[PDB]
Amino acid sequence: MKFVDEASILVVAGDGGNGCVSFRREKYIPKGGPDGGDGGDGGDVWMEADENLNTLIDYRFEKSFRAERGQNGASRDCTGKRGKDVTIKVPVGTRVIDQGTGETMGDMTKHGQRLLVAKGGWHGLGNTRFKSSVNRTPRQKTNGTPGDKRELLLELMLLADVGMLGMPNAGKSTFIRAVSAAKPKVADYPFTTLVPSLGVVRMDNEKSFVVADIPGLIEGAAEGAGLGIRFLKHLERCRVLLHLIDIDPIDGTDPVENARIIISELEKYSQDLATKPRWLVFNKIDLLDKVEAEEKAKAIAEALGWEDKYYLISAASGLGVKDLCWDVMTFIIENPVV
Amino acid sequence: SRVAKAPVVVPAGVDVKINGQVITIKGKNGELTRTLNDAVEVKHADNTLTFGPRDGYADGWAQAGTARALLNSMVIGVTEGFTKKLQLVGVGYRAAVKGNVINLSLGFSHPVDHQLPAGITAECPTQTEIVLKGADKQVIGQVAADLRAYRRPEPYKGKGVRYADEVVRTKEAKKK
Amino acid sequence: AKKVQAYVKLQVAAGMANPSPPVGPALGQQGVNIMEFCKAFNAKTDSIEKGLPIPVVITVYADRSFTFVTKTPPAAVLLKKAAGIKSGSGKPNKDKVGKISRAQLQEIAQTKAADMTGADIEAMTRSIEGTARSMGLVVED
Amino acid sequence: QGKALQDFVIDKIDDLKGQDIIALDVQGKSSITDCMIICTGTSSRHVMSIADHVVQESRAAGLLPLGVEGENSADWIVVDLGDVIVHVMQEESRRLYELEKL
RNA sequence: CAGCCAGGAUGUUGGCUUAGAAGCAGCCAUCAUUUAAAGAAAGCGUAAUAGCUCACUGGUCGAGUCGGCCUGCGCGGAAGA
Repeated sequence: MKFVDEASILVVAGDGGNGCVSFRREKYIPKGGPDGGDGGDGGDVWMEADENLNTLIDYRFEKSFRAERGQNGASRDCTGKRGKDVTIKVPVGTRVIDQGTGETMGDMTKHGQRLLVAKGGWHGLGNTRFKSSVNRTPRQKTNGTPGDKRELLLELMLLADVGMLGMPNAGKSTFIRAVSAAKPKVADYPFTTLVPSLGVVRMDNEKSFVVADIPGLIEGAAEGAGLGIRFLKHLERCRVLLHLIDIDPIDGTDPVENARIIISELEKYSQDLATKPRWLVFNKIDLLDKVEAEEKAKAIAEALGWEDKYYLISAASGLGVKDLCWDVMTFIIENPVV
Repeated sequence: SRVAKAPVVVPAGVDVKINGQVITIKGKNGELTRTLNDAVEVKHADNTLTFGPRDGYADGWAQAGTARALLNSMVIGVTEGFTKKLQLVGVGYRAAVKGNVINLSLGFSHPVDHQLPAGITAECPTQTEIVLKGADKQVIGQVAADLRAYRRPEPYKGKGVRYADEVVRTKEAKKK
Repeated sequence: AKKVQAYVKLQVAAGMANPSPPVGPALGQQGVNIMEFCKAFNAKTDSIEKGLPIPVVITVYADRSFTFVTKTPPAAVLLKKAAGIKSGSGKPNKDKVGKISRAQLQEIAQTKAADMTGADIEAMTRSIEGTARSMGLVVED
Repeated sequence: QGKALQDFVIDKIDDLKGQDIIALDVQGKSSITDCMIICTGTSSRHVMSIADHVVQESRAAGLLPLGVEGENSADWIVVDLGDVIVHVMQEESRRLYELEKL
């Protein structure tokens, strides 16, 4: 229902504590043992996953995260305290990119598992750790090593198994207004969609059908009324993808003859994501003849070159939506990762 | 200061009785009295009411100008009264008035009964509206505030009890 | 031009066929039909010429149909099909982008049926050029 | 109130797809309960959800449940109706425990 | 001076190296036709039509009012066993 923002974070790993140089000559004897032992290991920045959050708005406001430095050594061999581990809570479905080696180090897929993105420092050593008889005056110290200086670029993808790509306001948001709980703003005025939204369908226990809807765009890398292309990166991870084309629009572009462009638009990103399999479904049939649409759907599907099993569903009134309800499960449960 | 320089006009049939620093404003629609701050001089002229400061007081005109403001508000209460409108917005929010008690079902685990003062009454034109009626602005303002404090309007959907003139801005936090 | 109820006007052209990408169904949703764009709107525009955009008010109170009257088309399009270049600025004010003539836009600006402010001819002569020579043109009036 | 409650249990347990229902009589072997009902749920959420139904129906039947065990783990969930104890739990763990021999 | 009742318009969705930008971080001249005045422009801000306010002007009660400098004495800054 609300906006989405993605940004990059600057995180610094805490450097280890510094060794202390001091001596133990308390009251009467000037010549006594040294004081000052270990320092303190620097803090470790962890990557905490929360299913309670979905956005990264809280990252541009505070961009620098400072892990606490290891406490320095003190007298009477009082070793320093280890730096506390600051944990950054991130919505599930984030990628990590490092400046320089700009690759993906980890994928946020399972909630409640922690990742280490900044190795802490190492504590220093005081004079007590270095006390000797060769020097006869132990006063040397070792500084703490600097922490792992890594900069993270965060890319977000929402947790959804079924995607939604199609023509502007062609029924993508109307399909969400089905038995799915989520109900975005849906009508027949222009595009009407400014927020990616996902809903669920409850069929039986321990059966998930999370489906997400994202804003679509027309004529490839072009925008109609202010909507950018950044809504696409929420896609391109879902395990199953479906596609719909509006039929007989009042003022829209001609039939699927134009949708041949859409394939190029999907190929436009980098590689069409290795040509992921597509499923075609129709929408807005109740305004035409069902008996006539049967020949229409068969002819229009063979027109583009798609010789697979398509779906003819009028989701505006929720008619014939059940056939798509069960066949998607057979694709999901029977085809796990291998 | 100069506000007190302009006398306040009182209608016909209302009697003003002054016994020093206490003023009596008996009227058609109320029975109330209020006392001054000992720093204001009041005179009973023709059908107006003038005010002035007192010698030896540093505040002087500042307190005198307040006398016109409060006493003017007392004129409307004893003649037509002051009306305040409260509306309840949201599902499951029901309001009703039983005698001198308003029963509020504000989504709590128990119902809320508010004891209004002697000279304040409420009516229920509909189930989601409370019409506060009174003759003194001070008492009617607080009882509306006391009623508003139970279910202070949250700033995201406007849900709660709100004033008629008051508008509550809605903002989005944790954008998705 | 009376009061509230949201007078609106959206257009890209009147010669073409109500495009979806640029404006779409935003030409009326609170009592304005989308199929009536070629029923009564195309009653006097289709008989003269189809080459210019046209604003129009809606002015519907509670009726199913509309009861508005068309008016003049904008003068911001006369500089493209009747005065010169189509694309336009480029670099708006790094040089002398365009060219105009005093005799230009004299009879073209007088083809308006009835939308004036004052009946003086001299006063309205330089009213249109206010829209002009803001494009990066040169005036030789 | 002997025979009535299990019939009040068997009818409600079958309404939400309670498969492989067995009516047992542990009178004499155990001195803690009168009888127990054993049943299988298809999924963990199925066991968790059906646990709410029996508690809500029991609370609408006047009697107050004496205890529940389902907490962040749906493999084994049980509720109490006083004399009668029902065992809504997963098939996979049912083979590990005893059946019809307690 | 500040209050209160109004206008707050016409080219004008100003076109545009504008993906849209109708007043808004890009773009420009910054003019100009009717009036008592009202800005291609002040903002809260929608996905754009937007919803409303303000700048300037009219009327109303009527005599002080507007915002800058220097200086004495005053407040916060000023929490420990």
